[PDB]
Amino acid sequence: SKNVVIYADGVYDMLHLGHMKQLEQAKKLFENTTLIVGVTSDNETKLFKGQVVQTLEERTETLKHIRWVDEIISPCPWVVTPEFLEKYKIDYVAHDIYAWLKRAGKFKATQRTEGVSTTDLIVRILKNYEDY
Amino acid sequence: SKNVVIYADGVYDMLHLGHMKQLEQAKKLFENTTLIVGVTSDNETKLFKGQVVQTLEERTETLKHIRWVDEIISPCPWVVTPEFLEKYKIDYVAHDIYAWLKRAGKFKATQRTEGVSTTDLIVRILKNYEDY
Repeated sequence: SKNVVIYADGVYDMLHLGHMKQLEQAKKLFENTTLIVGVTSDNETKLFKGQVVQTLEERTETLKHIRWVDEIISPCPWVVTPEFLEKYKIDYVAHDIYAWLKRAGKFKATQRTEGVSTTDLIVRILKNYEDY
Repeated sequence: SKNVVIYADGVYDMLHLGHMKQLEQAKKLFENTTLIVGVTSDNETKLFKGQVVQTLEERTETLKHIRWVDEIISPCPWVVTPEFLEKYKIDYVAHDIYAWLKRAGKFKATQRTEGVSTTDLIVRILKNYEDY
């Protein structure tokens, strides 16, 4: 069957197994896909979500090494709009309000895997060190 | 031209842009390659190199998401030997003594990128916090 275009977006700061599992599950929504990934800009993330460690350039250069990623939009828009889907010919949006997306049948949800973040790893490192 | 088999190995703890740049450069040594990656076992790393954060299973599950990786040997042997190259039909070994490898024309060196590690990121996080 013919090729389906998928779009996911996020910050992808300090990329870990949780991000990649999501990207993987987006990519495999259908047997034949193109996964476009959008990366949020520095100023906008800092304004609405909060603190970002790596720059756009870093966060993007890392995402390029994930096999599931076919295309990166960098920076992506912070609000996805119907015009934006029309331009890049996007069939579905993988996320986890964004209500117009469902009404149009273009919403596919994916899951987060907790406990595999990069911060969690640092926590484990620290627990080599008894408090007393 | 025909397909060349490449083998790189390491610990791949807390995988970052430095690891992936090396893997990328291994993969692109020739126009047509298969990159096999070997991941060192927990007990052996702890015995000879030192402290490992993530287990083999974690370190391997992460490496699977890198597009340049065609095959993973997990766990790999800690000493690569001529027999091991014969078994998996390995043409070159990407590393950075291992002297027999050069004498046989099977040594190709790759470079590390400093300053992009996962520990370095945590250092940057901490520098939001003045000492006084």
